[PDB]
Amino acid sequence: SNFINIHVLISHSPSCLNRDDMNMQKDAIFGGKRRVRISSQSLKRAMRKSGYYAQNIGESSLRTIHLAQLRDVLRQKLGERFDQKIIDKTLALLSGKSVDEAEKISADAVTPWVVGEIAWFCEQVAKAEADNLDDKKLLKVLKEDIAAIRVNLQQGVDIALSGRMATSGMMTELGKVDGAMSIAHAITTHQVDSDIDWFTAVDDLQEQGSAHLGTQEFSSGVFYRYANINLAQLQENLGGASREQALEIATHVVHMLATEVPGAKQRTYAAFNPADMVMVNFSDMPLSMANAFEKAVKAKDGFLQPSIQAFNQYWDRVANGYGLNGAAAQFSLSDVDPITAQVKQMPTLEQLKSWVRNNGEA
Amino acid sequence: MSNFINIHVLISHSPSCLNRDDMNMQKDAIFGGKRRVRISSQSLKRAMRKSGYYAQNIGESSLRTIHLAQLRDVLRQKLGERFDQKIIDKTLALLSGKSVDEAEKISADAVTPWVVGEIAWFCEQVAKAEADNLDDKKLLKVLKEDIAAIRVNLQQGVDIALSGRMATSGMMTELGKVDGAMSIAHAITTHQVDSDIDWFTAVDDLQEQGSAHLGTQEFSSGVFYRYANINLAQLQENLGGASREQALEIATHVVHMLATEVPGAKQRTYAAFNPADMVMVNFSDMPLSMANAFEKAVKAKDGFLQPSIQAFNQYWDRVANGYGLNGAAAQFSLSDVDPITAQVKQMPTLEQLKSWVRNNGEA
Amino acid sequence: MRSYLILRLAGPMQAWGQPTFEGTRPTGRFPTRSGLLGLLGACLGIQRDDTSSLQALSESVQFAVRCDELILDDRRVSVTGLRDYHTVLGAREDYRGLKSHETIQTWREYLCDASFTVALWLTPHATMVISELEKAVLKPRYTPYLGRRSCPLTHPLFLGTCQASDPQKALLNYEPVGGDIYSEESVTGHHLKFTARDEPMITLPRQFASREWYVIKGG
Amino acid sequence: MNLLIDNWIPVRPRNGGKVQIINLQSLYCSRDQWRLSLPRDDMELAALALLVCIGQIIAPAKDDVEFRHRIMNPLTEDEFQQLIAPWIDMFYLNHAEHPFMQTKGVKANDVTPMEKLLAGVSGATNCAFVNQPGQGEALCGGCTAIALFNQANQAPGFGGGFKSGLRGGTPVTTFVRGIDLRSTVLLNVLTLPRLQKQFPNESHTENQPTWIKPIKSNESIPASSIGFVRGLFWQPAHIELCDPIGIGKCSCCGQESNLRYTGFLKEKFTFTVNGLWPHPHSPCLVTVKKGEVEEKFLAFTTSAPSWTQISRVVVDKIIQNNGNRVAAVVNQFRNIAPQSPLELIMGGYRNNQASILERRHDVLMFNQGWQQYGNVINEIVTVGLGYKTALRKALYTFAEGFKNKDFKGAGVSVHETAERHFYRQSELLIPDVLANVNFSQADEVIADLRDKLHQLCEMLFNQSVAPYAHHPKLISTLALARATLYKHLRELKP
Ligand SMILES: [Zn+2]
Repeated sequence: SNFINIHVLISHSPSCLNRDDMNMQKDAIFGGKRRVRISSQSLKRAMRKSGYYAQNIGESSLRTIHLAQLRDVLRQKLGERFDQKIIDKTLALLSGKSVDEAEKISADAVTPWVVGEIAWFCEQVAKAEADNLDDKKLLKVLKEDIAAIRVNLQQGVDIALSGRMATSGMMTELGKVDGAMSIAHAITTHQVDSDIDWFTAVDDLQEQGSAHLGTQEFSSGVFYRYANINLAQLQENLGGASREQALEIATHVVHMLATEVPGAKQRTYAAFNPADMVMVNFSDMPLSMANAFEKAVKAKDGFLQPSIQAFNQYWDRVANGYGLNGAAAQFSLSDVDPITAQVKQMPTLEQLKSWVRNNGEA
Repeated sequence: MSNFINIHVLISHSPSCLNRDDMNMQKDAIFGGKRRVRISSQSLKRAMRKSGYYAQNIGESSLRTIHLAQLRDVLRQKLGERFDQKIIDKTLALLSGKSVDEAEKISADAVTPWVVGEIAWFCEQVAKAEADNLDDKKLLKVLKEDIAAIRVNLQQGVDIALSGRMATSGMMTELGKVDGAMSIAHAITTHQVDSDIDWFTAVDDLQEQGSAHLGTQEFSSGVFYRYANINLAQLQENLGGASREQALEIATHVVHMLATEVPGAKQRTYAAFNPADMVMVNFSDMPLSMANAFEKAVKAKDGFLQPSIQAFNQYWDRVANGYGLNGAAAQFSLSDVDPITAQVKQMPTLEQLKSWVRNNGEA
Repeated sequence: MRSYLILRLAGPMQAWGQPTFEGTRPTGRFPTRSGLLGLLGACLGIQRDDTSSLQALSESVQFAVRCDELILDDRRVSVTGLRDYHTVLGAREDYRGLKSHETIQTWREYLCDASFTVALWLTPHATMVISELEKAVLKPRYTPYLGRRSCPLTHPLFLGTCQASDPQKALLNYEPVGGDIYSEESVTGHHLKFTARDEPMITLPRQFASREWYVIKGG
Repeated sequence: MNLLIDNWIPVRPRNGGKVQIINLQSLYCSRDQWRLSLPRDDMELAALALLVCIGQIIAPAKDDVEFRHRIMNPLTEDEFQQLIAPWIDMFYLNHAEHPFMQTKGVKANDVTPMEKLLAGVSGATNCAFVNQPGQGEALCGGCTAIALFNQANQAPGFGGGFKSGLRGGTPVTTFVRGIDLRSTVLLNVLTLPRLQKQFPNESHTENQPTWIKPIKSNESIPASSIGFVRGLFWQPAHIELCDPIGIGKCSCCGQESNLRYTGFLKEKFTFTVNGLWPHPHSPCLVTVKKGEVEEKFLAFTTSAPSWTQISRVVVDKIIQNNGNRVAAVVNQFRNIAPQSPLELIMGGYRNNQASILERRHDVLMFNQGWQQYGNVINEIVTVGLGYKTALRKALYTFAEGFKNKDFKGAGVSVHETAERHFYRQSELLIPDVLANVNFSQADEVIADLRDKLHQLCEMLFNQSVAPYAHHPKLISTLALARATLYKHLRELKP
């Protein structure tokens, strides 16, 4: 199926992984009950800026888009709008190597935002040939733009998976790169009792002494992270692109969701906790399992176990009713298991990632 | 796995009050839907900085204050035989942003950690203004280039290299920003606690024995779980590109302090001077806290200690196997136990554990 | 006897646009036409560049939205708003260069706990059939959200298909009855209008034009 | 193109329509109902403000009967041509000597894009990140006239050595609305006797526009010296429109135009006006201190809902020793049509130094009887605000604590996030009823309103306090906080 669904249950020790403009924990009302929230942007930044991301995605083999490979295709997709000479000029200004010189490796498909940007460049060099400013004169005024696209042509997977970088030299409407993974707001499965740390600041030269007072809200809790991956869009933005590679990226996303945590007040509260549960399932449509905790989970022996239980019990009755189909696998650290099979039980996270990498086949 | 070093400590305390509220109540925090007694991480940090062990093995701690009117006198006393008072005044004035008036009391924006070494260094660097006069902003731009040279002087700090500092005013806002390098959590009990209350009186030798209204002091015993984490690379950077081995030595000092040091709150009257019953250290590519081992509040079988150790070991096994972590992992325990599994090497003494750390987990 | 496609929008948080050129980005109590058109557009795989398919989709279909109040443990849970303090580091100073600000701030209102049942039908000038829309919302090509990518679904889009004369009569067949309805088709005995600037000016990106809902109130 | 004789007005038919471009003639003399059509509400409001200004400049009504007649029945082309003829030479966008709201002879080292005139698009740092680009690329003559007037009146720019006026920064406009654009413009025109009354012509008053007769630099202009013509079309911007370009799509209008503008030239011009000039389009507030009297025009200051402003918008208070004064247009309308329900459109910006934080364009419905029984309206407003302040005070007390008997406070700011909830739930209750009450006999509606707001305050209080109500330290405080809450809530009942 086209969509990959990632569901994570992770418990956090007393901390404050996300603040508002008034130094208070971000929250969200769910089921009429207040839940502590970790914004999706915080999670997605925590992933995108992580070292694992930089290793497996920042330095992927498919990060570099060679324009010389896209010679023919760009000529037939923009042949309706521009002349061939203009296109060749643009590629010669961007690469910047003129010769053709067929690489003996001419691509079949092209990434959309690429044709979107180089089309803009074609327009610019067209009106530049009409004015007419010579190649050097115009290359002087297009320096920032040319460099701007040159750095983007070396970060294919990053843009394809996370989107453009909030300050990429993109202009055209096609330059607005979304996806390919969608990260949801992480909310607590339960109603949270927020604590207020009441601290002071000791002056070593007047320890008598007038104390510098302060407060800071913190709370522990079991969070439910959800994310999804659009494989078709990931293949299109790397176009490319074989499905297996997209799966290989999806594994990285799974791992990052299972491990990465925002760095807010981690120097003083240190909530470096790993995910206690993570399930992956393929589907024709993305679905969050948030309504499993629509009715606020109440603690029997902690919040974690009844959260796992609530999740599984929800998946049992709800899964088949909705269009979930198959296939699904779950990696957890504690029984019970969902009574329903067709959800393979994985002992380790690496086995789960390997399961994802093989398109969910056993 | 060898950038982050993770320190886990299980330590049981006899009846005490190691950290108080604004109503003089025991600091607490709710974990797993159960109340846990809490010790502030700031409290642990300061307890370390002002400890005798720190003074013996690491050096002098930073001096945190807002009173620049006293600080100028201190700096004039400790640096007067090396520099001129005007130069010192201009130095402190440049760093803080305030002006040294020779007045009685002038304050800074907030509490600031000052180390006398880097201040002396700044006196040497501002003595270059006695040379061919550079504008103060010029000198600033010069100092901006080599920050490492400033961080070398932070080896007389370390607690700043470990816990970091933030400046709002002066030249320190652009030169003194230290980020890393030690992440420590609030010590919480592994179990649910119902705090007891000491109902005390005060006998008046000129009136008593007579009637009196009583006072209250909330106290409790409990098995606390301390967690710390050191980013070695960030520490090396914070010390001006110091060697890794040095950072590991400092790390071992941190281990020892986290295992032995107890905040001095209410110790004259309650005296909970208890050593740690377990200290595990493991190297990893990514920080890892074992707090979720007590997400389900441990229940007492033969005390809270043994089931705490047991729960810790079980959860460590589960996480380690589940996420395929491979240390570099060593555990030190006082009690006889059934812990496992290879290769989380068992160390009979604490010093052998520290030695195991100094040799980068290979020992 | 029109054919109706019945969808459900059921995220834990939702966001539906309102007129804004500032950082504060507000929402309404129910989905907007631009929102639903962007939704179906996403499902069908319509890119932002081709004005053709956008125009065709917009002219082709019409909507009716019912607000489903939540009931759990025989208790009513009314809808509520959120104000997310949402910052950006390294945001665009200019549209062309690579120069950036250290930090910019935006405020984004969200909608919890909201659920909606939406019935859509074909216009007479239709360029497609309801079957294509069904097949599209059953197997989308782009990720569907409501209406920010941060907000996922907890119930599948496709709820059902029906035959009916009125959109109200079409909505009555499905379980959460009694909610207010905002449609683009009028029903007898119902008067009130509701003005909103939610019809996307497709020829000119990215701005909107004024339109009005017909309001139906049940019980 | 000229504003009076040429087609610049963008409209669409009431029931259903494709947008068309109209001249003021066809709008004035035609039976068919037109409605404004622009992608931006503030630009529609600005447009309608311009139309009201020009309409008041050309055709002040002799009496109330002529007024009503003009509303229901249009004019003939010859009467129109007769009335506009003395003004035709004043409204040329591009002119030799006196252009429309511009200034020949501007010196600037660079050209400013049209984005600066479009309010909101390029005002702040986040704008570049969150907004669509190229909206100021090319603009029609019409929407540039509209942009210019809007910048002169309701926009806050440009800061620096630039001044706004005459009302001030971000004034709020209040216009009576009708079934049709024509009827709306005419409804907001001041009849000749009332026009003469509000603007005593006495005088030493110059009555020529800023472009006909220019302003002198650093001049001290007494408010009363300004003509009702000079005041309405007052522009302190001191800018010129750069030369136009050819035929193409307009970036903001979306329509095709024969001429488009791609930039303008600006330059600093500073002066001071001594006093308050009575603008008919906006309400003003009278404050006493205490001692000296200060009158200043209504401007949005907070994110609070529009109903909170209602009492200031449709209720005159002359209880100085701190009254407030409704706009002249509304004051006229209540006299001309006492039996009619009101549909008031009001708009404005919120400002931080030539950047927009918020834009509001609301349309408020009042039922028949709003002219009389103003105290009912004022009562509803004060009730809502009263419950608001009750909740906020209670939560603030829960936050800071009570020092005297050593009650510790929470240390968190919950009042601000709860006030937003209260406001969100209040927008559903107060405007809705206020639109549909029989003011003569509807105090029981105010009573059920009190009940609903009371329950709302209880619920929101308990909800906001809930996550912190597990520590006795804070429970002891919330006892007293709740006590004060019920004290205030008790004080809200009649
Ligand atoms: Zn236009």
